[PDB]
Amino acid sequence: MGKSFALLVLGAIILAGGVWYTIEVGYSVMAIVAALIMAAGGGIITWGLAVAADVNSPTSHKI
Amino acid sequence: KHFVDPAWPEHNPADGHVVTELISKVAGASSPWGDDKEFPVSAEETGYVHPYTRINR
Amino acid sequence: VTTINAIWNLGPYNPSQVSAGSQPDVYMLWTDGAARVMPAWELYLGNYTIPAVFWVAVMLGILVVLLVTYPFIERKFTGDDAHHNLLQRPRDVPVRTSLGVMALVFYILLTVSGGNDVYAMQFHVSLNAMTWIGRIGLIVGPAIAYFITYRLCIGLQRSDREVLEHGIETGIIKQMPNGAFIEVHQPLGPVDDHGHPIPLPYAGAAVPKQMNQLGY
Amino acid sequence: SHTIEPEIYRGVSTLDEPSAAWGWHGLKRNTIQLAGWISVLFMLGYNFGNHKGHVETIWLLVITALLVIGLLIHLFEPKLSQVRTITSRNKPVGHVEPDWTYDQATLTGTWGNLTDSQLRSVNIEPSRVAHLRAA
Amino acid sequence: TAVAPRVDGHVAPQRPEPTGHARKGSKAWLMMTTTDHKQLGIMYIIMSFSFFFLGGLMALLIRAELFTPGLQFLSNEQFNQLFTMHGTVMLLLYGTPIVWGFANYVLPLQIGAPDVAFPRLNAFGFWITTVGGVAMLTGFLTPGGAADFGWTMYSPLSDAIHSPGLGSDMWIVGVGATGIGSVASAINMLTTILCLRAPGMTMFRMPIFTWNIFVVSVLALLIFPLLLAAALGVLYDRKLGGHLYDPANGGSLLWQHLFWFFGHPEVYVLALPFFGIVSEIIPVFSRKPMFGYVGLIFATLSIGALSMAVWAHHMFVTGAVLLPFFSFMTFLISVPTGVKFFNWVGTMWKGHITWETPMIWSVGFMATFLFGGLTGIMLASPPLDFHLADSYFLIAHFHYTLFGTVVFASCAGVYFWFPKMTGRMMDERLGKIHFWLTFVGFHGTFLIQHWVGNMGMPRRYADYLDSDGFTIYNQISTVFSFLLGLSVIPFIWNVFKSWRYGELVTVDDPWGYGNSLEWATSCPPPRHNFASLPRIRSERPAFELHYPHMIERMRAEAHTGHHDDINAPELGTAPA
Amino acid sequence: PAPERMHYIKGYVPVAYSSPHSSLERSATWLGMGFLLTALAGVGAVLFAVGANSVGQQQEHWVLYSIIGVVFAVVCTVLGTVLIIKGRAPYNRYVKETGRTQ
Amino acid sequence: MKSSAKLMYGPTVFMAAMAVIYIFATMHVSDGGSVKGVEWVGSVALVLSAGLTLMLGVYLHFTEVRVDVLPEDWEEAEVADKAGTLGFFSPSSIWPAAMSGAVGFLAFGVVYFHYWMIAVGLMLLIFTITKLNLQYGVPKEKH
Ligand code: HAS
Ligand code: HAS
Ligand SMILES: [Ca+2]
Ligand SMILES: [Cu+2]
Repeated sequence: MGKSFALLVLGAIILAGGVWYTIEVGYSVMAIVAALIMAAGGGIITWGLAVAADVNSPTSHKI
Repeated sequence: KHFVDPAWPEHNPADGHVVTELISKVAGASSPWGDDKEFPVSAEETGYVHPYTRINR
Repeated sequence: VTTINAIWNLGPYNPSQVSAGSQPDVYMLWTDGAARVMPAWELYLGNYTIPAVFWVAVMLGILVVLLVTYPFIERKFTGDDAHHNLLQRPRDVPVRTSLGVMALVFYILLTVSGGNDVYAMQFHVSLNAMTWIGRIGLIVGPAIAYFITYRLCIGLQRSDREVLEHGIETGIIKQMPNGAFIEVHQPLGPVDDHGHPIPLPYAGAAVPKQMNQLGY
Repeated sequence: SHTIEPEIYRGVSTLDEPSAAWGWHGLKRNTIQLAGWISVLFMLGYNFGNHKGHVETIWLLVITALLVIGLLIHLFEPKLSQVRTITSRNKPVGHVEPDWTYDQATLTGTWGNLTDSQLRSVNIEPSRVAHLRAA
Repeated sequence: TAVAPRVDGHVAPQRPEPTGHARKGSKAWLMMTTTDHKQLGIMYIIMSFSFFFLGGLMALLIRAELFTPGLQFLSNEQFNQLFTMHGTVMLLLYGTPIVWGFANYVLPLQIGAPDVAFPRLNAFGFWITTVGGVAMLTGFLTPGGAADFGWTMYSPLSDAIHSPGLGSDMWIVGVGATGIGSVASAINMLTTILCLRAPGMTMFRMPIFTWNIFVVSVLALLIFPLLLAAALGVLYDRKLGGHLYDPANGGSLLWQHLFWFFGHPEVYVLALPFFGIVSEIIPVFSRKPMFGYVGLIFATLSIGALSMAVWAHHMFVTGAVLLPFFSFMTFLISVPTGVKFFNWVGTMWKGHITWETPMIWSVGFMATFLFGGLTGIMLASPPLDFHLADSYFLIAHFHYTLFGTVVFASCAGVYFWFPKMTGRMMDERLGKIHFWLTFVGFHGTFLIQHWVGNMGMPRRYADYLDSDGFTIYNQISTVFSFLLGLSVIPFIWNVFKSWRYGELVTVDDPWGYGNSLEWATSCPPPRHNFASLPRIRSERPAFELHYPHMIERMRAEAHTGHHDDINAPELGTAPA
Repeated sequence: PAPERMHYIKGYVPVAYSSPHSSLERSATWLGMGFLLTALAGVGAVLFAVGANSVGQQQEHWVLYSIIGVVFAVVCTVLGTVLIIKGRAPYNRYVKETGRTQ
Repeated sequence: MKSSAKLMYGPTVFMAAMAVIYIFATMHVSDGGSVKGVEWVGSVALVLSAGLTLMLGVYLHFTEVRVDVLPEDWEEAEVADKAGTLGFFSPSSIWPAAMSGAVGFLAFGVVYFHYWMIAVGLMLLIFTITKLNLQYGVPKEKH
C-alpha cells in the first residue's frame, strides 16, 4: 500500500480542517475558500483509495 | 453525327454510358485526370524542369 | 462612387469643439494609437517636467530607426554580406518572415487602437477593454504571431520536401490484391529500381503540388 | 532506399528545419529570454498607472504568471523519461510482429498447424492444403 | 476459399512511427490543410475536450455561488449567463463534436475504407464547428455579456423586445454554425458507409458503433436543418421586425414545439454513439462476443424511429399538449433503450473479465446511466412531472444521464482507442485515479440534488432564502462539485505525458481480443489505414485473424438452440 | 446476376445474415417491422380509453376510442405479421432444401 | 446496398402512422390539460420527416435495382475482388478553412447587422466555395 495510507492520513487532516473553517466563516465569500480546502481533502482521500484500488490488481508491470 | 469530347472514354455501346446520375464504374469520385489514364509516367513526360540553383556564399 | 472627406459636414475649425470618432487618416492611425496605449508616465523634475507623450515620440522614433537599419542588423546576425541577385521565398527564411509578421501585428494593433472608439461603438466592446487590449496585446500578440508564423514557415518548407522526395500525390487511391490501399504518386525526377524516386535537391524554387499544375 | 544525410548551418540542423541553408533560421535562446523578460517587465510596469479598477490588475498578473512560468520552463528545459512498463497484452520492445493477413492468405506462419476440423471451419477442404503444408 | 502462394522475399510492411517523435513544423500547415479523416478526428476530440473544460468552469462558478444563501460574488444576470452558456457549450461544443470526432477517426477503420467519402467537406465541418464555438463565446466579450435565456431560448423571452443584447444574436449564429458542421459530418459518414465498405464487409458484419453512427447521422440530418430554420426565424424576427413568434400568434408554443422536435432527437444523437463505444469495449475485455447482435441493431433502429414521436414530453406542464399520446410514446422508447443493458449483461455473463481502464469506465457508465434512466421514466409520467418539471430533480436526471454517456463512455473511448490513435498506451494507475475521482465527485454532486429538487428547489435559481431549507444540500453538492472538477487534473496529465513518453505498442491489438477491424492494422494506422486486409466473415474479423483455433469453437457455441448443420452436406460445387 | 447458393463444404458453417435468401433484405420484412412497431399505439389507445373511463371521464367517446384502438392494433399486427412471413418465405424454403440453417 | 435501402421503410411507415394518429388525435380528443385543435407544428414536422426517410429509401432502392453484385455486398468475397482503382480523393485543401472564415465573417455581420459585413461575407463565401470547386482544374500557367 504505502503512500495510500499516507495520502489517507494527510487528506483527513485537510478535510477536517476545512470542516472546521466552513463553520467559522460562515456564509461570506471565504466560505467558498473553505469548500475548496474540503474538496482538496476529499480529493487526496480518493487519491489514496485509488492507489489502493490499483495495487489490489495491477494492470501493468514495472518492466 | 453528334459530338463527343476528345477526353471522353470509349466504351461498349451495349453497356449504356460511362457515367449516369444513378451509377458509375467506380466506388469513389472519378478522377479529374481521366480514369483511362494510368499513372505514374516518366518525369520526362511531365515537363517539369527541375531548376539548378546556386546562390553566392 | 464613394465619399472620402465630406468637409461640409464637419464645419469650420473652432478650438472649443470636438467630435467623438475624430481620428486621423489611416496611414497616421498608428501614431494616434501609440498616443492612446502609452500610460501616464510623466516626470516632474523640480521646476521642469517631461510629459508622458515624450515616450510616444521615443517609441515611434525607435520603430522608425529600426526600420531604416534592418539590412545592417541582418548582416550582423546572419553573418552574410554576399552579393545577391536571386530572391528568397519567404518560407525559406523563417526568422525574417516571423519578425516581419509580428511587426505587422504590432503595426495593425497600433492602427486598430488608434481607431478603437469607433471599434467599440460599432462592435460594442468596452473602450477601457480596448485600450487594455492595445497595451497587453502589443506584447503578447507579436509573440504569438512569431510562434505561429515560424511553425507555418517550417511546415510549408517540409511540404516541399515531401513532394521532392515522393512526388505529387495524384489523389488516386488504388487497392492491391493483398488488400493494401496505396495512393499513386507521380515522381518529378528519375526513379530507383524499386519504384521509389531518387529524391531531387531543393532548388529554392516552387515545387508543383497537384497534377493540374503539370497540365493533366 | 536512399536518403541524404543532414547538415548544420550556423547551429541549425537540416533535419529539424529543411531549408537551413537558404536563409536565417532559428534565432537563439538568450534572445528569446531577453525579449520575454523585457516584456515581463513592461507587463509589470502597466500596474503603475492612473487606473482605478483591478480587473485590469488580475489580467496583468495572470498573463505575467503565464509568461514567467513559460520562460522558466524554457530556461530550465524539463524532460521526462519514457515509461518502461508493460500493460495488458502488449509485448516488450524489440518483439517482431507477424503479418497475420499474409499468414491467413497462405495458411502459413501463425495460421500454420491447423487441424482438419479447423481447416473445414474456414471452408478449406483439407485435401487441397494437405498436399502443400504438413505433407 | 482460395489460398495464396508462399511468395518469396516476403517481409511484413513497415510500422508507422508513434507520437512524440515529431520535428518542428510537422503539423502546423498539415493541420491547416489536411483532409485526413484521422488527423481531423484527433483535432475534433482535442477541441471538444477544451470546450468541456470551459463549460465545466462555468458550472463550477455556478456551484460556488450556490454554496450559501446570499449573492457572494455573482449577480443575477451573470448567474443567468453562466447556466445558459454552460448548457450550450456542453451540449453543442463538447457533445456533438466529440461524437463526430470519434466517428471520423474509427469509422473508416471499422468498415475498411482508406478515406471518408468527401474529405474536404469533413475539413469544412471541423472548421465551421470551431467558428461556431468562437462566435458563441464571443458574447462574453461584450459589456452586457453572453446570452442569458437558458439553452432552450424560450420565447417571448428570446424576442428582441425582451432580450436585446448582442450576445443573444451571437448565441443563435453559434448554434447555427455548429449545426452546419454536424450536417456536413452526417453526410460524410452516411455516404462512407454506403459506398466504401471492404470486400465481405456486408451490412450485418459491421460493428455496432457503425450502426449507431448510421442511425444518428439520419437523425442529425432530420433535426439540424430544423433548428437552423427556427433560429434563423428568431433572428429574422429580432433584426427585421417580424412577428412569427409573437405571443398573440401562438409564438411561445410554436417555438417550444419546434425546439423540442429538434432537441430530444439531439439527446438521442448524443446517447447512441456512446452506447456503441461501450458495445465495442465490453466484449473485448470479457473475451466473449457481443450478445444479441441483430437484436441490438433492431433496438438501435427502433430508437431511431421512436425518437421523432416522443418530443413533447418536455411540454407537459404547458397545459397545451395531448398528455396520453406523448406519455405512452415515452414509455415505449424506454423499452429499446433498456434492452441494451440486458445485452451488455449477456455479453458479461460468465465471461473472463479483466479490469483495464476502459472496462472500468464502461461499467461505471452502466451503473451511472441506469439511475438516470430510472429517473427518466418518472418524468415520462405527467402526474409526477407536474411536480418534477423544472426542478433540481430534472437537473439530477439529465446530469446522471449525460455523464453516463457523453463523459464516462467518452473517457472509455479515449482510453480504449488511445493506443490505436497514437501508438502508445496510457498510465493505468493515473486512469484509475481519474475514474475514482470522477465517480466519487459525480455521485456526491448530483445524487443529493434529487432530494433538494423534490423538496421544492427550482432550476436556474441564482439565490435562495435560508428559510427554504435548501442550504445544507447545496453545500454538500458544491463540495463534491469541486472534487469532480479536480478529477480532470490527472486526466490532462495522463494524456500529455503518455502522448510523448508513454509505453510503446508493439502489437496490432494491445488489449489482445479486439473484435472490430481496427485491431487488424498497426498502431497507429498508416495514412490510408490498411497495409493489407483480412477475410471478413464474422462481425469480429480481427478476433478470427489472431485466434484461428477458436473459429471452430465459436461457430459451435454461437446459438443456444441445438443446431446441427455442422453435419450438413456440401453445397455448391467449385467457383468463387 | 450472382448464383442462388454459394460453395459450402461439409463442416463449414457461416455467419450468413446478408445472404441472398435472408429476409433481412427482402423489403417485406422491414415494412412488417414498421407495422408491428405501429400496432402498439392501438394498445396505447385502448388503455387510455379504459383508464379514462375507470375514473369517470371521456364519457362521450371512450367506446369509440376503444374500438379504433383495438381495430388499429389488430390490423397493424396482422398485416405486419403476414408481411414478416412473406419476407421469411425464401429462408424457410432454403432451410427445407438443405440441412443448413445458419 | 439492399439492406440499407430496405431498412428505411421501417421508420417511414412508423412516422407516417404517427403523423396521421397525432393529427386526428389532436383535433378530436379533449382532455383538461390542453385545448382541442390540430397542432400544426408536429403535423408538418412528422409528415416531412417521413418525407425525408421516404426520399432516401426510394432513391437508394431505385439505385440498388441496377447496381451489380458487389464484393462488399457478398458473403464470401475474396480480398482481391476490389483490386484496382477505388476512386479519387482530395489529398489536401486550404479552402475548407477559408470557407469557415467566410461564414464566420458573414455570421458576425448578421449579428451586428452591418450591411457591408453581410455583403463582404456573401462575396467571400461564393468566392471560397468557387475556389474549392475549381481546385483540381486550375490551368497550367502559359508563360
Ligand atoms: C443522453 C441524454 C438523455 C437521455 C438518453 C435521456 C433519456 C430519457 N429521458 Fe431525458 N427526460 C425525460 C425522460 C427520459 C426518458 C424516459 C429516457 C429514457 O431513455 C430512459 C430509458 C433508460 C433506462 C436506462 C430505463 C431503465 C432500464 C432498464 C434496463 C430496466 C427496464 C426498464 C423498465 C422496466 C422501464 C422502467 C420502469 C420502472 C418502473 C423503473 C423527460 C420526460 O419524460 C424529460 C422532460 C422532463 C421535464 O421537462 O422536466 C427529460 C429531460 C431531459 C433533458 C432536459 C434538458 C432541459 O433543460 O430541458 C435532457 C438533457 C435529457 C437527456 C437525456 N434523457 N432528458
Ligand atoms: C454533456 C452535458 C453536460 C455536462 C457534462 C455538464 C456538467 C456539469 N454540470 Fe451541467 N449544470 C450544473 C452542474 C454541472 C456540473 C457541476 C458539471 C460538472 O461536470 C462540472 C465539472 C467539470 C469540469 C470539466 C471542471 C473543470 C475544472 C477546471 C477547469 C478547474 C480545475 C482546477 C481547480 C478546481 C483548482 C485546483 C485546486 C487545487 C486545490 C489543486 C447545474 C447545477 O449544479 C446545472 C443547473 C444550474 C441551474 O441553476 O439550473 C447545470 C445545467 C446544465 C444544463 C441546463 C442549462 C440551462 O438550464 O440553461 C445542461 C444542458 C447541462 C449540461 C451538462 N452539464 N448542465
Ligand atoms: Ca451564494
Ligand atoms: Cu425528451
